[PDB]
Amino acid sequence: MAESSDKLYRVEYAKSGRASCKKCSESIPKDSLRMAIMVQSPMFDGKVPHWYHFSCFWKVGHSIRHPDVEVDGFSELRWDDQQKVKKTAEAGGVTGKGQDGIGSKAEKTLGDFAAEYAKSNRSTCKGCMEKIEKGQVRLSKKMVDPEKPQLGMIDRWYHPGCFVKNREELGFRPEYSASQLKGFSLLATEDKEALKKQLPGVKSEGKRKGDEVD
DNA sequence: GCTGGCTTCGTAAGAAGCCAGCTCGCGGTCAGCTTGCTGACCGCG
Ligand SMILES: [Zn+2]
Ligand SMILES: [Zn+2]
Repeated sequence: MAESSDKLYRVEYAKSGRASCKKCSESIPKDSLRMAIMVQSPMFDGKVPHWYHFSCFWKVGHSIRHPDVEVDGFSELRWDDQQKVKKTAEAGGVTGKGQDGIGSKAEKTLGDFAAEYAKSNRSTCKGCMEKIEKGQVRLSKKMVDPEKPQLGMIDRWYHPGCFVKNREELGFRPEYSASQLKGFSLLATEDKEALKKQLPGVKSEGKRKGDEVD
């Protein structure tokens, strides 16, 4: 297949009703909208799809920021299904709400970058290969392994200093700030300040960006 | 790559081709009956 064969996810109307959802185990009815995470098979050239009912796919941990470019078959879905996948992708769970806005939904947290206190002491900073001690603050750049596709986005941990040294190769653009790391809000104020200090991004204050109202 | 369910061909009886589906392993932190060791959730990649 020329092109259109490297995407990590696929969406389409069930070609049959024999596929079983990898999350709830129930069968996926033919013609129903289903999604799958593509995986390379070591037994033969070709990728095996792990299918899930549309809703189950998001309850396992799979995440997509831009469906049009990350999910194969997206452009061939009916318009309403293209909007449903686009909105579901934006919604990152978390019981939120709304009241006054202009565009639709809003994103303010990276899905491939996280910050948290080491849940244990067997992890290892992938920048200096030194072990991270339990309790120590660590950062990570989510990445998928072609050898372990069933895992999906796995965290690649680093010490905050080591992470900043490789910000470019890790894809941490200069416009991103520490407040965008997944898990930032759960850090003590002291820990949050240290991060904002090394990853400032644009600015810490907020004056305006289009209108004039303090 | 293999399985399997079924559509296509056949004078009929049974046979074949083919679209569609298809998967964590390991280590050990922190506990517990078993008397000196064992158990396993859950963190890691
Ligand atoms: Zn399901
Ligand atoms: Zn390090």
